[PDB]
Amino acid sequence: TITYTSQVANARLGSFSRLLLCWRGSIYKLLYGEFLIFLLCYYIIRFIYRLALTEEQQLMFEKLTLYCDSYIQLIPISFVLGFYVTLVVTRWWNQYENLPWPDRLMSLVSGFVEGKDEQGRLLRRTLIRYANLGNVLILRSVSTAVYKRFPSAQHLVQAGFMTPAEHKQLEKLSLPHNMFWVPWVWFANLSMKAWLGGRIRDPILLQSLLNEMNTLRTQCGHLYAYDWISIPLVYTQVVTVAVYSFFLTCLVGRQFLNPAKAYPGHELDLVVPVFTFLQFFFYVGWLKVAEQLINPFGEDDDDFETNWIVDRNLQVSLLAVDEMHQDLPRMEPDMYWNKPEPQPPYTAASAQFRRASFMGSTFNISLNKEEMEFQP
Amino acid sequence: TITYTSQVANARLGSFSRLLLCWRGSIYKLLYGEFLIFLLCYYIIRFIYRLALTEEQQLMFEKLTLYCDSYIQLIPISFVLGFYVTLVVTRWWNQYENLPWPDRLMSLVSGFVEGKDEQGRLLRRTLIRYANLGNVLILRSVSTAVYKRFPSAQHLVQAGFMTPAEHKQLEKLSLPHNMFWVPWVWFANLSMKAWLGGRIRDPILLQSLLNEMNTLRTQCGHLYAYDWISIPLVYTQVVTVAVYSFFLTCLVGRQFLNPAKAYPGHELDLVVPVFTFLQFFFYVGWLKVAEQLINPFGEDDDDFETNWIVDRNLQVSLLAVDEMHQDLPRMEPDMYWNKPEPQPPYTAASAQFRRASFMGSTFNISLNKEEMEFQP
Amino acid sequence: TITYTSQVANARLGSFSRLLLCWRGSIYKLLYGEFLIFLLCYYIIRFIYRLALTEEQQLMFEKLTLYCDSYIQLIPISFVLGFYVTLVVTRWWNQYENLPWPDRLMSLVSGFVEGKDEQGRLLRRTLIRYANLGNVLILRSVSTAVYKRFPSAQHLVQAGFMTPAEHKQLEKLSLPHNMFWVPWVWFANLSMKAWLGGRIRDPILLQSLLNEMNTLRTQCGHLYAYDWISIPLVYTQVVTVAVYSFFLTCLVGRQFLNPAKAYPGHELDLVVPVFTFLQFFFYVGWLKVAEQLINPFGEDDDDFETNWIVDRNLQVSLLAVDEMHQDLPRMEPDMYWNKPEPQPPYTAASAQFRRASFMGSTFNISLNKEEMEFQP
Amino acid sequence: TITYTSQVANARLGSFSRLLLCWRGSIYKLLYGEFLIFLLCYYIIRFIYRLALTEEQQLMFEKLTLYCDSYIQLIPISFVLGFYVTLVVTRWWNQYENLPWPDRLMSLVSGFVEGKDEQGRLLRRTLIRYANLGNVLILRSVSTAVYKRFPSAQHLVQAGFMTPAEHKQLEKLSLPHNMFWVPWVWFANLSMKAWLGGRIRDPILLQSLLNEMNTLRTQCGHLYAYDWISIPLVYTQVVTVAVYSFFLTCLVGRQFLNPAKAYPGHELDLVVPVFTFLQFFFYVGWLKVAEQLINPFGEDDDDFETNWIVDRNLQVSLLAVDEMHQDLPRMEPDMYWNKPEPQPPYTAASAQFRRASFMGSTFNISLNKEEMEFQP
Amino acid sequence: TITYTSQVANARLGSFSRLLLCWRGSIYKLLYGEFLIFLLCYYIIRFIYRLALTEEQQLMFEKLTLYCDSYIQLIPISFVLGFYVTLVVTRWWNQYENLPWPDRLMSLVSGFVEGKDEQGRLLRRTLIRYANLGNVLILRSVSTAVYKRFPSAQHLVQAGFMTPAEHKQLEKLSLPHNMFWVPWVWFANLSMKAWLGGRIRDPILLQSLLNEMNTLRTQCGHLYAYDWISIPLVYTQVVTVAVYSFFLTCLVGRQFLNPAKAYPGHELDLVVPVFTFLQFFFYVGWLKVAEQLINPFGEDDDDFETNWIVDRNLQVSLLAVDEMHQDLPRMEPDMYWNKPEPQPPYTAASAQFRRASFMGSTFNISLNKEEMEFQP
Ligand SMILES: [Ca+2]
Ligand SMILES: [Ca+2]
Ligand SMILES: [Ca+2]
Ligand SMILES: [Ca+2]
Ligand SMILES: [Ca+2]
Ligand SMILES: [Cl-]
Repeated sequence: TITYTSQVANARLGSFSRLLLCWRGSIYKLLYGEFLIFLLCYYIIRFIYRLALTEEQQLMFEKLTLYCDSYIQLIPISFVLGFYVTLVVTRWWNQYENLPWPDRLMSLVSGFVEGKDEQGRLLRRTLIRYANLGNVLILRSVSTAVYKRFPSAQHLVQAGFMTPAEHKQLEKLSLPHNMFWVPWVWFANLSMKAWLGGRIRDPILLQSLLNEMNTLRTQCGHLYAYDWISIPLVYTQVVTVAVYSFFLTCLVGRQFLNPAKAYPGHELDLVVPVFTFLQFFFYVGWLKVAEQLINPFGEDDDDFETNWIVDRNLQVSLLAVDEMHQDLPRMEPDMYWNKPEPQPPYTAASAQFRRASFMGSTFNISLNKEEMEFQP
Repeated sequence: TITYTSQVANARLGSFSRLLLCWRGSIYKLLYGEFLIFLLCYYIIRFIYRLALTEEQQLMFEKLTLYCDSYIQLIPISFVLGFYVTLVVTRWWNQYENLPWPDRLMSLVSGFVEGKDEQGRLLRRTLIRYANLGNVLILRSVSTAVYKRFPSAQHLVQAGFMTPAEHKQLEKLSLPHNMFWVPWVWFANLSMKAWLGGRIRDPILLQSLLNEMNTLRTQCGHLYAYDWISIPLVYTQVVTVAVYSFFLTCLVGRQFLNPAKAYPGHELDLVVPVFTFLQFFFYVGWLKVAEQLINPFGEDDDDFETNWIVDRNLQVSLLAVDEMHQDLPRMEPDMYWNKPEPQPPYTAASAQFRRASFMGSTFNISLNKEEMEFQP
Repeated sequence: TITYTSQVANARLGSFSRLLLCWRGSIYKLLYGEFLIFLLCYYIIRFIYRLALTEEQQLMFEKLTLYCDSYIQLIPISFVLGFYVTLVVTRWWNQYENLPWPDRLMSLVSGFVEGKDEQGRLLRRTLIRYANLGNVLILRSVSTAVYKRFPSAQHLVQAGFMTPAEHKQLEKLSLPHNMFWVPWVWFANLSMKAWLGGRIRDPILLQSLLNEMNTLRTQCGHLYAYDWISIPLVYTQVVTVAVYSFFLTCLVGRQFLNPAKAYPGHELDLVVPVFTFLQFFFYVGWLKVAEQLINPFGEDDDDFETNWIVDRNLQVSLLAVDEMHQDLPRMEPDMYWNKPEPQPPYTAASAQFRRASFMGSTFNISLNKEEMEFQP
Repeated sequence: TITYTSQVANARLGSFSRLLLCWRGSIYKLLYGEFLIFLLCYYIIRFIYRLALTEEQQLMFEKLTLYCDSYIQLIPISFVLGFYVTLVVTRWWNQYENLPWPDRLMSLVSGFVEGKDEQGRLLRRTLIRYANLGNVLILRSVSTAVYKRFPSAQHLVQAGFMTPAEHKQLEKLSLPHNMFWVPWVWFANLSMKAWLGGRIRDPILLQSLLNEMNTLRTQCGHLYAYDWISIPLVYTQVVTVAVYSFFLTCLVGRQFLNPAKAYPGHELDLVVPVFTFLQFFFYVGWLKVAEQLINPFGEDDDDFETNWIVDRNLQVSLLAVDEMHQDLPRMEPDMYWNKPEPQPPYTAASAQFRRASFMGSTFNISLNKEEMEFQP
Repeated sequence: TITYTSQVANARLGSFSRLLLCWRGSIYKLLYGEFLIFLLCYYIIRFIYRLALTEEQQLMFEKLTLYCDSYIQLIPISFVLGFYVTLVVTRWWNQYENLPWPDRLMSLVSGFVEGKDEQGRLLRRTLIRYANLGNVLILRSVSTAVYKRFPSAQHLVQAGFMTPAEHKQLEKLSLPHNMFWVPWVWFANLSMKAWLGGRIRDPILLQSLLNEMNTLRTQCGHLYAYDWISIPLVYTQVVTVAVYSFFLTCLVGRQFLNPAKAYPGHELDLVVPVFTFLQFFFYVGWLKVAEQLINPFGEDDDDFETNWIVDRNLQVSLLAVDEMHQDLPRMEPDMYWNKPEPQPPYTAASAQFRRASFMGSTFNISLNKEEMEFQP
């Protein structure tokens, strides 16, 4: 993930211009190799046409170049790229929205599962660990970085996400499909045991716990679905064919013909086809947006930081359910204890942001005394 | 389903280029027959024009060819294809999202329905079997592969999805519509019996069970709706007419006229209309995306693997509710039992993915001492 | 509703081509009258130009024809049609999604409302009948077919949807607005009475019943809203003006001028403007998609089968709550009672659909022994 | 709101054509003034060019006219209008979806709050009145028609929406922001009092009441947000600039030059630029769609009928909670009491809508005896 | 936020025209600097071409100018701008929808947490303060204005949002990530303590409180996600490159060549390229829409008023939970106590908005006596 949110907080002069001076996650980094290949092919064709071809061969090549330049169209490519990239971006954000966060679940586990003794600690930690284990089980299934961190279940054991007993239990239950769903059954059964054992005081709290857990399960299932059901290969091939056919045609139709022939539009022979290179940057970068985002769990610069998410979730959830259980700051009257209309101060840098309340769009409507009188 | 997610994890050089070397689920496989027909017709027209037609007939055909090539437009076809294919893809993903998964339901059934005896096993298995039976009842209604697996209800009995008693009960209830809804009524009544019989301890657990079951019912109803309410036939015919009229026009307007006439744009007579073939690939593949996805429960390469889903759901749900009921791994203190800030290790291949936390876009804003002072 | 889902299960050769041989719900049926009018006007103009007009008049008409043919543009029409038809289709599917189904409600009513005696039967049947009565009350408000079936409330009484006592009660409550909401208040009060009377055992079951009922109410309210708040008339008039202005212009700009004048592009005088007719089919059918779908509760071929839905809902709901109440198939051990890994068989026609499980996109990643070692 | 749903029930001959004969909410009513201004300016320019300008001045004006007519483009205007109007229409429907309806809430209040005495009546009426008061408080904040009906809180008191005691309480709580949220706090506290006082029998019923109330609060907050957060002014100005620049250019580039000069495309001097007027109608009406819908709570013909909604909600909710409380029609066996397969009759006008059930797209698949045999 | 809702209530003559006379949040304010730079560069190029260049150099520059003007295309730029700006606007509204409001939570806290003594006041105030503290913690993480108001946690203490004890507790829990989640764990634990202490009477009320709190947590997490996961930098760079390449090309291709050469389209040498400036305004303002909205928590005119939201939320929530707890207006019979059909009056200015109820689109259908007869 490349974050530039702070750089575009305000619409300043050349706001998006400055973003052109970035390398990581940039268009240049993504398409420099393709551009080099295209440039080499273009100039190889130029040299062949200029030197190797004879007079009649050169005339044939010139006729071909005019014919090609006539057959270059940018409407269909723009249409297909726009629609396909819109789909890819929508799926990319949907895949982010299905990354599980244990925050709701950990708050419920910390509040509801009672006991400051070693049994209560163990129970809360085990429940939140089951949540985290399901999450990383799915993430290592779908993310190459997480997989490289945990290439086997024994790596999960060594990293503390799973205990040896849990690993043995998983081995016992082995089915010929992904076992990422098992920690949810474990969580449900352990929560039921906690309720029956008196650690959870009321069944409605148990229902809340299991509802949050099931929300996490639905998110992980959506992650699995996105990993499994790719965008149809035919659509991807169609957009790829459109782009690459356009630029294969450009390789010939954008050659600088010999000026002496004085063909229409070829009067001046510049060596560098600047507009064709700009079109390459535009269209191939538009395609590279999809190429990077189509699988957001790879290792691109703009792909999600799954390993950081795993680490943060583990730390935060364990802290929330273990150290923060029934550990509250002292409850004392606040600064506005007897202030009916609290007005927190503003700093010098923020005083300009003090605003009057918006009362509605009808507030300033003006009516006469006659207009405002109720009729019978 | 053709999965190429691992191949597009990163935006590598020619990432989408390599996908052009795939056959299953490919554009080539989908439109090779249509392309062969188009090619044969094009060259039949070419031979007729070149040999059969007389001088005046050839001049008439040339005038017709110019007139046709003038009347070929790619804006409306791109518009209609983009919108129609977007609709088809949206419905395709919506239909995936309505495939029922018993995972939430099976976790609840495993946790809440109590008893390790043969009655508890039977009750849990029967409930989850009712869920699975409703699912396959709808799937065999909407999926041709599942139907070919279970062409009759007796096949469901032979496959273990339904018992003979359940088959007799279904026959007793026969109405002149699809009976996929019956297992939900059965599930509700059996859950109520379990609660009244003491197997379910609290009515809120019963409400959770029935909420998950009703979610599954809503998904199955959406599957039925998508199977029943097709995209309006008029829209499909409109897009088909657009595409096929375009290429019928191309059959004449893209013929290579005799060079001796030296018509504008026909100076060089290549035999193969390469750009017209590229346009065929592009547009007809764009249409074939919709043709494949319009009914995602057929037998195309990219259609959903419904039979695998049925098998996996049966296995996983039965295991979850029967063997995993109150069968938990030993609960022991974890590796970070007294570690306030757990830091799971990284491998050599994944050390590069260790990241500092993103603290927010306002973290690095700089303010002077005067700026940060509160004003009265 | 015209269902062709089975015909497009697979992307076969000419899959959408075969759909051009359909009449019901087809483009031909929808626009043949408009096409006949357009054809008659076109040829009337042709005959007037060819016979009535004098030499100078013919020259003026030819200049007008060139001027018109120059002023024909297909970009704005495609834009507006695409956006407007997308909106219409979105609203069409939203209106389908708000058709109420009593399946969740009937399952809850069958399970929760207890008693096999005549009072329990009457209570369950009355509750589900209130649901069905609200549904048909709204449907006859919004659907012309349902209205033609039930043109008055006395027709509802004669058809069994409402009792004479309910009709009298509705008459007593008459307000100067649609009374489709009354059965929901009746349902709520009757459910409360059932709970207070001991027929519903716990208030959480009552909350479930009323939640499902309120979901149905929200759907019916959305149906009312779609019936009431039409797509803004100005937008519809704008799209209509675009289409009809385009083809009014075509009536003159697409006339076949006299060849002897040898105008550019008019060298050959074919009598039938085939491309203009194809454009008519395309654009007017695109508009007819919206014309058919703008009100999906009319009597078009592709409009919803509301009467069938009403009948099916009544039959299914009454059967579910009355005959299926606490009437379960015998609960016996299933075929996989002691089979840890059930494998339901495949038929000969379906053996090809047996698939190996997809384990995730990271499954086949390869790492060396050094790469997989945890670092300190 | 202009409702034409009944007029477009079926896709009849010239279905959208007849809608061109409507005045209220029409394109003509919306843009006749702008069209008159444009027409006057166009013909003023025509007269100036024809009479005032000298020969050299006329030649300069002709060169300018050709230059302008060359610089008129309809692609960007169509793009921006389509996207902007799509956004406006989406927000318009979202704003409708956030209009609060007390139907779910009034059903719950009627059912759950017990007591046929004057205290129960007062409690139910007060709760539903708090709901209605919150609704109109927000509506008069955002709707000009409702504001004109209730230009002050004393008008709310005189109209019966608020009591003098409630007005005094609101005055006591006055904060420098919109107070539309207060009735929700009142409702919550009154419901809690009713539960503690025994009028609400179980806390789960209280939770249902407050959930429905909070749904209404969320809708009212969304109404406030839409009133407050306008579509960014820059976007609106951009689309306005596009449209008006297009037609300012047309004012000169669409002038009829003197035929004697025989400029290309100006051979015939018709006085009325019919196509330019059609383009004006199309594009300016497309913009007027957004102009009307951008604030749907104004007083346009197609703006929402907020006053009717307020009146209907008050009447219906008071009737539902007061007169309909525990007032049910007599519960008697229905017409299909012992009819396992009820078949409500059809009228002569509706017999054509009797349909056979759709059994699924796989129903008619045919398989041989060999194909249907299970394999081991 | 620039609100112009009241100005566009009705579609009046020149409704959007008047919005062109606005400065704050306007296109002019956003792009005047870029326009000045573009104008200066354009006229520098003009002067160089007119004075510095020699005859042959001027001819070369003229050929270059024709070549450039030929290579200027507005289809791809419009496509990419439309799609990208649509994405930006969608994310902008989504980010507004995730701004937390404590209204549902404060109503629940006021109702459910009992006790008019100093302990009950303290408990309610502390809970709602935890909600507000979580909100501002996230807002100061994502909003530059809020950060400038609270550049440190000690500023939060000085402003009354946090107590010194809470600050010490936060310091104790410090992890190397954003700690905005801590107040939710605090809230959950304090609510559990209140329930165990008898201040919350039933666990279902506790479940309601925690559900509302968790909704707020989900909103704050979405705010964090939008702050962290920027729109992919490659997409932004692509759109920026498209726009700036277009106008860099215009800098040369839109120069006014010397009339004496009488080049096609350059007959008249006006000094000001008015259409190019209009295109600049259009396209660069379209881009500036995204530039302003890409981060809606900056300090642009149209960015959200986060500081006002924070202040209003604090004031309203404290008032709701402290002063409004069990403080209700006197409950007395309303004005329509015995009025079965209440009709609140209309004013003279609003009498025109009195409407008859819409009874449904099928109300006015006419049928004969034969048509309405049920058939057997
Ligand atoms: Ca990636
Ligand atoms: Ca398919
Ligand atoms: Ca219809
Ligand atoms: Ca309006
Ligand atoms: Ca901003
Ligand atoms: Cl609940």
